Amino acid sequence: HHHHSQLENLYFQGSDWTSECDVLVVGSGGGALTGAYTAAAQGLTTIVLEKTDRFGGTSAYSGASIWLPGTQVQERAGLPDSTENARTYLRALLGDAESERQDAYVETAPAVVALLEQNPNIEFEFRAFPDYYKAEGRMDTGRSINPLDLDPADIGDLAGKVRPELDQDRTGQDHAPGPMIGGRALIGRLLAAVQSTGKAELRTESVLTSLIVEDGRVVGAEVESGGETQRIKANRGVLMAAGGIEGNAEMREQAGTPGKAIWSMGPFGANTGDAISAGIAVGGATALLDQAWFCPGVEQPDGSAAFMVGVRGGLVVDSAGERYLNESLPYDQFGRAMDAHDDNGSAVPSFMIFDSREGGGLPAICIPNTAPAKHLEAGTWVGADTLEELAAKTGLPADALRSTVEKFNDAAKLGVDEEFHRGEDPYDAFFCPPNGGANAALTAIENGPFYAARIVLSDLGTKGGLVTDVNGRVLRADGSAIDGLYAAGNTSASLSGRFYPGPGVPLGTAMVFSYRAAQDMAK
Ligand SMILES: Cc1cc2nc3c(=O)[nH]c(=O)nc-3n(C[C@H](O)[C@H](O)[C@H](O)COP(=O)(O)OP(=O)(O)OC[C@H]3O[C@@H](n4cnc5c(N)ncnc54)[C@H](O)[C@@H]3O)c2cc1C
Ligand SMILES: CC(=O)OCC(=O)[C@@]1(O)[C@H](C)C[C@@H]2[C@@H]3CCC4=CC(=O)CC[C@]4(C)[C@@]34O[C@H]4C[C@@]21C
Repeated sequence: HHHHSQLENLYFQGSDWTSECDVLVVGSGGGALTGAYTAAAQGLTTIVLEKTDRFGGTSAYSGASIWLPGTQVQERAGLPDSTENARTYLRALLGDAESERQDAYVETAPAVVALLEQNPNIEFEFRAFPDYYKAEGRMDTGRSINPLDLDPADIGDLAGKVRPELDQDRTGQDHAPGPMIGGRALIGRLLAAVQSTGKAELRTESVLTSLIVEDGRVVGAEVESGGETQRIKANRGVLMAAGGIEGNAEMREQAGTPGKAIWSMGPFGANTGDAISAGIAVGGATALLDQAWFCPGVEQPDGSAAFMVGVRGGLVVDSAGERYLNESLPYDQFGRAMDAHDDNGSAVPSFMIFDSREGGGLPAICIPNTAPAKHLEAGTWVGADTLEELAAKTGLPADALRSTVEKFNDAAKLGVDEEFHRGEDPYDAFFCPPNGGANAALTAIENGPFYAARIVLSDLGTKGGLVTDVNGRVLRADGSAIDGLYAAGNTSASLSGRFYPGPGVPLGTAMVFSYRAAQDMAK
């Protein structure tokens, strides 16, 4: 499959519609299902198309922190926050560029949440996770909401259809004993809500192939399910929330997107730009394709990565064995700083230096979390009883590494990182449990043996794609809208530009613009 557009007159030379619906939704992420619910709940027949054999995609893998501020959820917690406070934070970071979509995101949040919580399968709650930048309107505790843990039993036959967490999915496993949490809860509840409307069809192994145009309006889509080809009519429109280009190496090389497909934490084979491609075909503009939701990734034996989040020890060096960033930085800034510092391989990979403080464990949350033994067997990590020998085994300058570590250890005993101010932020301190020092983020690495872990530039999906308006309408280069086509999530170029403002902005933008697209289609 390439994603070439059909004219209906052309297809009318032999074929005819194999199905029909008011709202066709391509994908089954947070956005897709939120747009599907918005449409089905108010009477529009909806068909949801999931390419793989599991609903949720990267949204299922997520922790389902959602940046929808100023809502009834934050009020129940008595949060010192408001729609206007949130608007200020976004303006202070992104500027006036895309200010209309900024306004729409922050202004629509409450309505999205009111509608979804109204369903008996959906309820959210505030959970503390700090916003990620020092700027007016920042929330040091955060303002993001999560779905409640869900007993799989409460959604029947939909639980087995939800994509399992990364610690199970990249190892041929299903959901474990632990109840549906984070992204698994988000998708389980939204599938249940969407089903409960009695106006929606949920399909797996149904792949978008081409949009169908008639007189320059999108009227439906070519789909591939069970060997054969289907032509699905869409009376009001098609919503494309099938993710980004994260799994398509060629589209990334072309755009100049840093990182690699094999490093992305998107489900292997799922998000390959199918929708973005299909949208360009029918005349859609694109932006920001070189941009991603970046994160450090712990390189794996199989050459893929694990999301490294909530760092609470060690330090990181370039190929010169010298710290170049605040290891406790939020993951998108961490990653962008690796990219900036890279002189043809000096920083990608970087090397995370740690000791036996965590009995051989890397002092951070790795998702998924491979056993140290497997890393050491494979040579992604390296271990030694001395820094001299560790530098030998890793090809790091031994004089430099040893200076870097003596200097870091000095700052740990002092309590301040003169070079990179590590631990001096509410995010940095959020993951650090108090030790016996003056700074919980700085812990001396003098306990043997010492380990070196290769860190690459991973991602949580791309954020470049089709240009959209405040209603998720796909636009041509001239600014005109392509009637019948709407895009959201990572299929749509982020209003957030080169910024990850705080936890849940991906799912948050996805859910608001998916919702707004349905509202537009309701007309
Ligand atoms: C471990 C982890 C934690 C994260 N935590 C959070 C968090 O807490 N909060 C947050 O906001 N973000 C978080 N993120 C990021 C977030 O998961 C993604 O950026 C977001 O879910 C992207 O949603 P999407 O709709 O763009 O993609 P997805 O959720 O992946 O949805 C895309 C779906 O479309 C399907 N699809 C693709 N092509 C086609 C086609 N042609 N036809 C039909 N279907 C197709 C795919 O199979 C997939 O099922 C996290 C990421 C990871 C890896
Ligand atoms: C799972 C459990 O029992 O507790 C462990 C945890 O806290 C998690 O693993 C949860 C699965 C969600 C949580 C957070 C939620 C907020 C968030 C939103 C984003 O968009 C990016 C990802 C983060 C920063 C998140 O770090 C991931 C993963 C952790 C740390």
